[PDB]
Amino acid sequence: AALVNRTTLIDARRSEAMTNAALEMERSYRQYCVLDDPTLAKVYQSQRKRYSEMLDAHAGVLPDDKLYQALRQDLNNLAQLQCNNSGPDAAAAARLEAFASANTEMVQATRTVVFSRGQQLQR
Repeated sequence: AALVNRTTLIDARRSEAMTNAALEMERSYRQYCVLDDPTLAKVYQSQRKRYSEMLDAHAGVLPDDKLYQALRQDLNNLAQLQCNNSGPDAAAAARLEAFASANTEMVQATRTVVFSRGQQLQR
């Protein structure tokens, strides 16, 4: 119980931190385009790196790698900040949408696994 609760808390918290970093990525990406603020380029990259490091630390929580591979593919294609008419350009907006969806799928798969730990045991 003490062991399952520690791994549950840590893995649940990591999934939440990944959502937070994904939110901050999109926020920085959009604000870079809206405000044309060159100082946000390094802020965005710091959040993308933060997300990537979490994703690597999260490897092994899931029983297969498909959801990781989708997110790694999206991260690999999210390096540049590309804007059109004071927002992300069309292709960038689509990349952000696919990345947010891949993150959601990974988070929900994580929470499914984590919260099923110990589920068969006497209550």
